[PDB]
Amino acid sequence: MNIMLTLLTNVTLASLLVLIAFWLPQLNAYSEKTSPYECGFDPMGSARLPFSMKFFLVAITFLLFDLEIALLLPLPWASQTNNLKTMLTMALFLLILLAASLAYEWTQKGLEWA
Amino acid sequence: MWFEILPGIAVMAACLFIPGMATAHIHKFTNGGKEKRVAHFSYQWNLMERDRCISGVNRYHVTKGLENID
Amino acid sequence: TYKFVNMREPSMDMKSVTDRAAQTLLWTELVRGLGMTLSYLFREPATINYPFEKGPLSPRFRGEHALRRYPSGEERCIACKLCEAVCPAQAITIEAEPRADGSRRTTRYDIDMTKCIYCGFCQEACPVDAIVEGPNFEFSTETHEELLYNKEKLLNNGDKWEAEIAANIQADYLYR
Amino acid sequence: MELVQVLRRGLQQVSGHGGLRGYLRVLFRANDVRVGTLVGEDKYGNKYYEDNKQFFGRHRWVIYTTEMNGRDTFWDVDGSMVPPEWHRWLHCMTDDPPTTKPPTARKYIWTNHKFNVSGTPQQYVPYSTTRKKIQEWVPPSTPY
Amino acid sequence: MFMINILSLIIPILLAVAFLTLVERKVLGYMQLRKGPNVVGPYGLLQPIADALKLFTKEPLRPATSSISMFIIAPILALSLALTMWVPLPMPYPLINMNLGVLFMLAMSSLAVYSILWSGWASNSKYALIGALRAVAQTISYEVTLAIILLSVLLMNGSYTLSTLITTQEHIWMIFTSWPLAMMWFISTLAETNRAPFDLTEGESELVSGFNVEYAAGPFAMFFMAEYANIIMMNAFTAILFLGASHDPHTPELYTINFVLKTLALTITFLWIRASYPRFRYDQLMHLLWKSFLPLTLALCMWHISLPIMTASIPPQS
Amino acid sequence: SRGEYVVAKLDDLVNWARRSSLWPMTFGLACCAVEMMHMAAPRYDMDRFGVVFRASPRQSDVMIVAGTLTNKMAPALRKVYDQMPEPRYVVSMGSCANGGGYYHYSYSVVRGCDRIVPVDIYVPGCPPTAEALLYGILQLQRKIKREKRLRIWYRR
Amino acid sequence: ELSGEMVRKCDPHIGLLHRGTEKLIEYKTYLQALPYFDRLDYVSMMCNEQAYSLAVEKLLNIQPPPRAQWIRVLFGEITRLLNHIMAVTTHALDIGAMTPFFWMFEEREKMFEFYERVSGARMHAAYIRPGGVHQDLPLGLLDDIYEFSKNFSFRIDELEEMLTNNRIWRNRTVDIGVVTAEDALNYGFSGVMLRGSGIQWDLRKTQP
Amino acid sequence: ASATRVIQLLRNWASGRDLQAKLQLRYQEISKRTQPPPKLPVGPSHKLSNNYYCTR
Ligand code: SF4
Ligand code: SF4
Ligand code: SF4
Repeated sequence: MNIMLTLLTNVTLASLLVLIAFWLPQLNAYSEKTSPYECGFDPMGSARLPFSMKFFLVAITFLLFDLEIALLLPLPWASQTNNLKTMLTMALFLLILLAASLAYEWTQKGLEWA
Repeated sequence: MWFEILPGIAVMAACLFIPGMATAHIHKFTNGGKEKRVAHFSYQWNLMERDRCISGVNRYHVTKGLENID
Repeated sequence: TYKFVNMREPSMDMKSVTDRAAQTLLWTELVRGLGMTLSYLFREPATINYPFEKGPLSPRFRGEHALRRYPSGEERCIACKLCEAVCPAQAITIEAEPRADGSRRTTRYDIDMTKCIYCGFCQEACPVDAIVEGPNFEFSTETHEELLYNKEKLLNNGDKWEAEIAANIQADYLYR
Repeated sequence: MELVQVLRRGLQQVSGHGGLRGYLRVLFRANDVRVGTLVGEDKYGNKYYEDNKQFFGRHRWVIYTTEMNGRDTFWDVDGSMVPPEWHRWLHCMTDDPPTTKPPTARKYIWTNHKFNVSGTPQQYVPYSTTRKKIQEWVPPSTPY
Repeated sequence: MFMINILSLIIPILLAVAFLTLVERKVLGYMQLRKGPNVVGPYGLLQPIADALKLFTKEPLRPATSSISMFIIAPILALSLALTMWVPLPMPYPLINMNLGVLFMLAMSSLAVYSILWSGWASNSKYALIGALRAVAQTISYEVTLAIILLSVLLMNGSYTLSTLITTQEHIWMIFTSWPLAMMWFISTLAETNRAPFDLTEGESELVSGFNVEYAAGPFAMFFMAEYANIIMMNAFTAILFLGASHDPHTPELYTINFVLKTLALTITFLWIRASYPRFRYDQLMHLLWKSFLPLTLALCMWHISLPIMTASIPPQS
Repeated sequence: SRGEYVVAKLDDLVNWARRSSLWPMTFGLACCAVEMMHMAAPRYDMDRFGVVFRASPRQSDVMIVAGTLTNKMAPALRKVYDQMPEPRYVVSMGSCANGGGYYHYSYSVVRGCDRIVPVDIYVPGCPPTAEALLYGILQLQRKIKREKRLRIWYRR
Repeated sequence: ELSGEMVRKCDPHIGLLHRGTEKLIEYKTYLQALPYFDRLDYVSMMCNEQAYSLAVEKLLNIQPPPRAQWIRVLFGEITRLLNHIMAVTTHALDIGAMTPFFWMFEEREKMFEFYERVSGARMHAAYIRPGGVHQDLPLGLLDDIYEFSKNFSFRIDELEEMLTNNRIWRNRTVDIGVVTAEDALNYGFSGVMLRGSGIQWDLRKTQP
Repeated sequence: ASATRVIQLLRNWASGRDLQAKLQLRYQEISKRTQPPPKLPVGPSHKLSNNYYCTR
């Protein structure tokens, strides 16, 4: 409940700041002031059109590696077992498989872009 | 010169110092002049609840020693 | 006659390889740059305490235009209009008529401080030293019209800054 | 150690400005607490100081007067407040202060220097200095 | 009285952020042969307050093309998360003592990234979109290596409890044990806080203002406060993790002073790096992390897993 | 009146905040921009006074029109001025910006930036010296110090 | 036109600073036109003044006096120092360095002071004119220039220390913008653009 | 400069050079602002004979 109280307090402070920023100042909003910013000239197309991601493969591989991040976090408690031999073998197996995956993607020109 | 930078650093240092000191002294005040007990495992929380029961004022920090015995 | 930037080949001996490997792994060159920044941190700053401290200027500085007078108090201008002629931006408008004394004086002398390029001409061009760009540089205005000077304004500036203008002209008159 | 000497110099700065009150006054007004030789003071009240040891551009400085031409300048100071005679000394056009080398005395020269008057009732307003060129006919005042 | 403690953590941290702005301006100026702000207040002390007042008295503009809900929510999320992450830190005693505080901080840092992406997308401006995509690439580059380095270092701690780091480093700093991981961690913290040489999201030189190009007045102030608070919090995390401090239980003030000084030094190092080095290209940042940091981190993680076993130094779980 | 005193003091606080923190936008058209950079340089560092160059128009408070404003650039300048949140102040630097200067009679030059956007302080010169620009900025700060928004609100 | 952040097509739109200089020169005398050339390249004013002066002198069939020529060469080299300081420092600032800018702009201020002492204008002086130079050097300027030059090398070395061998800076610039020598020649490139590609051409030597 | 010996050593070591020898800030080495009056020489054509403009 302490964490809930702290989160509420921080969020309430931020929201109060937003309210004070949108209500204390004076405003003269007109169309040209609220128009999109394109370094002085007007935008050609929208900013909601597709924006090609030249690093898509790296992103999917990032998901797959975050899985390994999840799998490796229990290691601090794992070192507390009595079968330290099997624990060490499996931890090094997982880390070597992650290394192998990285090496494969790298050598196959997967970490490169475009 | 470069020493002119120091006053802002001192103000920032005091501002940063306030939180930890405030936390420590607030813990001391709430927990009867002793550090707030750390319950990272269920056993310690059970000890705290037993101390709460023993105290008689429903405050764990209140410590009953040999005097309560017999 | 010509020099080769780059065009150097690294040594392949084990010591040089180890040094470059240490540079890559141990970030030596970035640390050198950090040390340079720290040394600059400990060097004396170059900021001057404006307005209380003012930057150096020479007697040949070109600032606010001014109309000077003779020691008698007569205006030096003789309505030559050659200073108008040489103005690169056509910022000077001059009209003249024979004055009551009969002298050739300017009924109108206007310098648009908004069309002026502060070239320094018409100080060289003007034959009698009447028009001079004085030392003043802090004559900013809150309105555009304030910067369209008039003969009265220019003469007031000349009277205001004559003490400095005369000394600067004395300093640089031999170079001219 | 040199550190003790630097701290003692800071205390000397405190004393040289007339005490803690003067030290704070100078610190807030000009943001500089250096103590330098007083070369002179103009009629308007501006005091001019010189410290040749300090590097070029900071060797000469001026402490603007708190009152000039009926304006409170304790906080609001401007470069134009510097009178022309001290202008060349302050801007390093000359090495001789006006006190040592007075400017030539001319009758037309102003006796009271005015600061920039933009935004004030004394602001310059442009106008034509020439008379009407074309004169119109004045109709007769008799009916006929 | 816990509310008093929460306010004591929050309010002083925000003032620290405000004066950090002054410190940065002055430190960069002096490293550039300049004097940082000095006119406003004695030695520039009151400049932060003037900046905050100016920003909060300035008109906030809602872009015509913006999605207002996300546009407003993003700064709130950034500031609230920035303040929240300070809670678990032991200084020396944490406000909230969690068994898994480190994973909490990692998750909260992950959550804060969406503030940048949501702000950039809601702005509905091309530069803001480019900044958001750069933030996405930056997280992709740094998150895995950050997690692996933290795991490797915490293997010696024996837990993810931040408080127990003090006990582990009672006799020596952990930087001596893991100085390479410390270097990679410092660079990764620079990347996470979007600080130079990895200031890609904002990227003023290349993107006019990045994600905050369409933010003005209070929301921009909130983004700035979140940024600086994250800088300070991450440097404090580094100080706790590697540059441990002596804690006398009867006198916590000594530990607090030592910790604050170390964190100040690390933040000053942050400003120093911003002054010294140029900016990376986001392709280059991702390449650095994935091709250079990731393999070394994997090898060192294997090493740190093995070392407690082969040296019989497995840390106590409790 | 006590209300008048409170309004005056709050107006003092707001004006002090606005003048102390003046953030010019990174807008330089022509040669006058170089003198602006020299103003940003260590000798006359403007950061001391609280003037920090910020690129984004929405995160800026002052626009300094340094350089000639061509008919081609004028719409962009007006757009940048409009997108700038208020309070916003404009400083015109150089003869070209003030009234067209050397290129007053050119077909491709706007004879002054006053025609396109309102100007608060005109800094004369071609190029104006960095000290002159600093003087103009301080004059704008004094102009802000003289503002009476809240007093007028109370009196209205 | 950007696919992602890759630039498929870069189309430069110019004329945002077209002030009709050439049309205006036709309405001005040769002396009046001289200040225009200062404004063309704000960073390198005196070199443009020298180019105009050389053209007018060649047409006039008149020869500048030798001391005028030596003054022109000296101040042209000072202008080159200013221009290269600006170019390198602003390039680094755009790529994010941002400290050599201030460091070197202090020296730029000093060189501006030399400009002011000779002409009274920190920049855009009309010092170099057809037929020579307007005014002789103020006494004491040469020794001050010597004082500046004796120390400038350290500043250039510190800038190199900041940028020359930095991994980040080399990454940002090592292989970007490659131009073939034949392409450089055909496209009309001059100066460092040609010499960077390896063509050996400097008009100061080839055509002094 | 006015730097203490400790700061001078620190800066010199960080730079790798002796900063004191070459200081960017300018001190009494600069030329005096007031200078003796000059006597500029005349040019080749300032002659009272054999100077007809047709020749030159
Ligand atoms: S020198 Fe000046 S005042 Fe005299 S005639 Fe020429 S323009 Fe007129
Ligand atoms: S100095 Fe001023 S008045 Fe003289 S020619 Fe130049 S612009 Fe015209
Ligand atoms: S006013 Fe002069 S210095 Fe400024 S842009 Fe125009 S020509 Fe260049």
